[PDB]
Amino acid sequence: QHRLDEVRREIELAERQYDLNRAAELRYGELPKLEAEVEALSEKLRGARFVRLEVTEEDIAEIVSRWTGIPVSKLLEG
Amino acid sequence: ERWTQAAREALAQAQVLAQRMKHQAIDLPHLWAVLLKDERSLAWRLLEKAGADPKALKELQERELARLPKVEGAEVGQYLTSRLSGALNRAEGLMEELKDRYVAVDTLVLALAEATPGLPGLEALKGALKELRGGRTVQTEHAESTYNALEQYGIDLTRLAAEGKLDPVIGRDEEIRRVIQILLRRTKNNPVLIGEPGVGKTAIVEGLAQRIVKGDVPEGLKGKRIVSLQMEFEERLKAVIQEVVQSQGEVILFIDELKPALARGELRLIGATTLDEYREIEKDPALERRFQPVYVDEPTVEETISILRGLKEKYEVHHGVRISDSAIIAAATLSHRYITERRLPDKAIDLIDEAAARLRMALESAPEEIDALERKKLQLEIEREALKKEKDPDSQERLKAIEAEIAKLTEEIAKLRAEWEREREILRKLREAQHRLDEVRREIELAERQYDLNRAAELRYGELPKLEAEVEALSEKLRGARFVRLEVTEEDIAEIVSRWTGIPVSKLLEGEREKLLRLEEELHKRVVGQDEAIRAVADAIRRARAGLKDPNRPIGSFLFLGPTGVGKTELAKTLAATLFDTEEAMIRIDMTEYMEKHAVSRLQLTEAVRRRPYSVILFDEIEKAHPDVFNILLQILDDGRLTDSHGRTVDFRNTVIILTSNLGSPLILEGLQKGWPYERIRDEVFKVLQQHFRPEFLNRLDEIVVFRPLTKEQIRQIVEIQLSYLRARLAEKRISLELTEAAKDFLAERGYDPVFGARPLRRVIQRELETPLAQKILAGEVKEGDRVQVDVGPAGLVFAVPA
Amino acid sequence: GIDLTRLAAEGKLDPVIGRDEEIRRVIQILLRRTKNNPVLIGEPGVGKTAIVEGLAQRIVKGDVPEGLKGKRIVSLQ
Ligand SMILES: Nc1ncnc2c1ncn2[C@@H]1O[C@H](COP(=O)(O)OP(=O)(O)NP(=O)(O)O)[C@@H](O)[C@H]1O
Ligand SMILES: Nc1ncnc2c1ncn2[C@@H]1O[C@H](COP(=O)(O)OP(=O)(O)NP(=O)(O)O)[C@@H](O)[C@H]1O
Ligand SMILES: Nc1ncnc2c1ncn2[C@@H]1O[C@H](COP(=O)(O)OP(=O)(O)NP(=O)(O)O)[C@@H](O)[C@H]1O
Ligand SMILES: [Pt+2]
Ligand SMILES: [Pt+2]
Ligand SMILES: [Pt+2]
Ligand SMILES: [Pt+2]
Ligand SMILES: [Pt+2]
Ligand SMILES: [Pt+2]
Ligand SMILES: [Pt+2]
Ligand SMILES: [Pt+2]
Repeated sequence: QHRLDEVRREIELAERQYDLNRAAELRYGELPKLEAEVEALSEKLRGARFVRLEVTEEDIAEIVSRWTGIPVSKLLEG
Repeated sequence: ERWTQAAREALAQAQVLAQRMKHQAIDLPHLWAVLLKDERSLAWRLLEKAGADPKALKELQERELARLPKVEGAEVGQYLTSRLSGALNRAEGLMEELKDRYVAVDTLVLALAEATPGLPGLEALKGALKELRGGRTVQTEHAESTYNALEQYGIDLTRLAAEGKLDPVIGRDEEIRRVIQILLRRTKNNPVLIGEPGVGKTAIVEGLAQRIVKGDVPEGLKGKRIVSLQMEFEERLKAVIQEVVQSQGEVILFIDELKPALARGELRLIGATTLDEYREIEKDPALERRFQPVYVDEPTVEETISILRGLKEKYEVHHGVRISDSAIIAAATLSHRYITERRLPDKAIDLIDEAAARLRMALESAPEEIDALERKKLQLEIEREALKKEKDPDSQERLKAIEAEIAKLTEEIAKLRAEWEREREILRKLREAQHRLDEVRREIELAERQYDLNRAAELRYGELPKLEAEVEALSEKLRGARFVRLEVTEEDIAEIVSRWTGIPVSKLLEGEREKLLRLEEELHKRVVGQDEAIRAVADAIRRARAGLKDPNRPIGSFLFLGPTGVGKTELAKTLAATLFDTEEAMIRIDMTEYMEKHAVSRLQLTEAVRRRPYSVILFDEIEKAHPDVFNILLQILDDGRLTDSHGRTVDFRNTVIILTSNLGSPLILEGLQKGWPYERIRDEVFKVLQQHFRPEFLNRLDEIVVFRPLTKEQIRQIVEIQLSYLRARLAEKRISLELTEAAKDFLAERGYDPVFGARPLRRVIQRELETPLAQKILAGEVKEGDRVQVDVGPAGLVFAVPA
Repeated sequence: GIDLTRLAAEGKLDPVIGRDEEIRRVIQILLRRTKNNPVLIGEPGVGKTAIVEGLAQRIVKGDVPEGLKGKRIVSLQ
């Protein structure tokens, strides 16, 4: 994730004005490998023993319920 | 050319002093007396910083003035003492010993310092002078020996005018002249400008400023200087006020929005404030006894148009744009008719400035076609990279190659891009010209002051001619621009106007003329039937404009008679919208409620009208009103004006007055059943009216329209137009709504009622159709884009989503 | 003072999104001759500063028209 953000900081560092010919240009099609790893990887990480990673509605609804009342409704109830 | 304004004014000051005290020879003591005003006075600072105490100097100097012989008429300020002249000329010799191109006030102090026995020598003097700033003498902006309370807390408008910094005030001869007058009246010489925000009060003042600099102003103000004060606080305030009096009326103070100073007739002041803000000051006699109100009324559209045309130059110079007269007229008209907030002078300009600014970014921004090609490329681009993946040297190769090929489009991305810079070039040039032409205008005017006809000559004739043709040349050189438009037009105006209101489609497009002619159409798009009503109202309004009626009356006044819920309020609403581009232009007075202190509760009316001149005013059940109201009303119908509680009358000349009642309803209906001649009905109904309304009233009515019952067809037609909003509101979800004639008929049926009219229709359509349709949508039966089919059933409507 | 346009240059600023209209309006105002000093009026937390720093980023990208193309925005402290 850190290797991808800095790169997104560099792709704009070239299209901004200079050296668009060198690297920054269109590694835009080779980087999905990262977006391919972080996924097939997180999937792997999905488990127990505190592999905590995903932040979901329940999580949100909970901290929200903590300031109000009952996720059973806040959430569920559509 | 001469001496810097500073020193220049100092001399005039001394001169006027000589006169005041009735002296014959303008000697040094005079110059001292005026130079040594405050501890803050430069002459004081520089002198004290060199070893001598100014106070004693000023003290002893005034003593001499007091010991001077009193001459008379042609002997007053008769000449300059040898000493003074000598020093004055010696000041020039010093302005040379210093790169300073002019003779500043400090260099003048040295001279006098030399010329006067008992105080510091040039050694310590030039020192002190130097030890202050250490700069040169060439002031125009942010430059001026700022040690004076006025220079330190006030903007010299007469100076900005002198240098030609102030914008052209135009079209206010009276007000100005009036002020010119009041500024010479002994009793009350301090004129205060009373007016609404945005009307151009300040303009009047700065306008006056310009005249003074041109000598356009009479005697007694010919050399005056106007200083605008811009606010321990009182510590400095006093330092200012007490410094203006020492100038001896040679400096007029202008307070944008102190009493004892006036209690000496030594503090000449020009004010500016709100109405009541002046009425509050109309509570302290010490003031209102020496103040002369000058109510600056909001300019008219024509005037506003003139004013805009005045600044036309200036603005388009700064935006490097071209503001067509067309756009100017729009800015004035559209604002005066649909911008309820600010008042004319201002808002009209803001519109133009807002317009130009907008368009200016557009010009200096990348065109459309380019941005277009920019994407089309990136499209094929991402395809390339993704097209050169997985081998398959037969289907991805030829493509990968002919892809880069098609990527040749990059040529246009440069060709057009060249045609753009090309235009921008022409443009960068034109903007320059405008700048010259502007500089050249200040240039000339500056000559028609120094009388240096020399310069002024070649400028006005030769210079201005070319520049004016050069710019007009390039302007025209862009009559065609695939990527440029230096013009500011109505659309541009209408747009920024629409941005503050609603729909450019109308704001723009439709002109009063076009609008008034299609009036009957527009109205019928929302009001079914009641043709007689529409025509009458339409004709009245048309007859209104065109100028065939007393200007001191409402655009049109009517009395809607007939059944209930068959058009009246609708037409009133629709009229407001179609005529004034918004249903917000309506103002209702549910008379059936104002049965108490009515009169008082409307001077509310005046206010609504006050803020929205162009509006429809609807009075429900007029007969229920009490004689008291009819007076306010009648007063509207005549002279088209009204005096509110406070006093300031409100203008109703731009309003349409609709009055409803059911007085003739029964008889009107009866006349329709027995089917007797319309004329027989109108006359029969009129008699009734003559029994509840003062003839003065019935006679001042533009028309007495009679609404009639609706026909089954109309009712259906209403159902249709009623459905429209539903269709529309649903369209936001791509949902279509097709109904059976049976369904429509049903609604028409349940919707209309003999006594209630088409009032029920809404509730009905709501319950019979909307409620059910709602449940289906929430339940999911009706999704996005579906084409809901509605047909009749045993006791209501039924829905069906096609397969 | 913090130089926003600087941070925007080095991709230091957070990606401000969805406020083109407000930015454009700010841009427009700066070009005016009568009133060129735009003030952002809004409730706390709405993203007023984002509008500004958003504008900052555009300047660094040349996304802004002429006359501001090279300008530098400094947030007084
Ligand atoms: N007679 C005029 N000729 C040219 N421009 C004018 C004129 N009157 C007003 N304006 C313009 O309108 C704006 C406000 O003018 P101003 O004279 O200050 O009026 P105001 O009603 O006093 N507002 P304020 O001083 O802010 O309370 C400025 O942009 C002026 O240039
Ligand atoms: N001629 C018409 N064309 C279109 N809609 C109409 C027409 N006449 C009546 N209506 C409908 O009926 C309702 C009120 O019509 P309107 O002409 O304002 O009557 P009314 O006299 O003002 N009723 P009220 O103010 O309740 O006593 C609205 O829902 C209209 O849509
Ligand atoms: N358009 C945006 N893009 C990204 N983050 C935003 C955006 N708008 C607001 N925020 C977030 O909101 C917080 C404040 O943003 P900021 O631009 O300083 O707005 P503000 O409303 O002006 N705050 P304040 O000065 O306290 O009234 C930060 O945590 C931001 O992440
Ligand atoms: Pt005196
Ligand atoms: Pt002289
Ligand atoms: Pt724009
Ligand atoms: Pt052409
Ligand atoms: Pt209304
Ligand atoms: Pt009433
Ligand atoms: Pt009543
Ligand atoms: Pt832009």
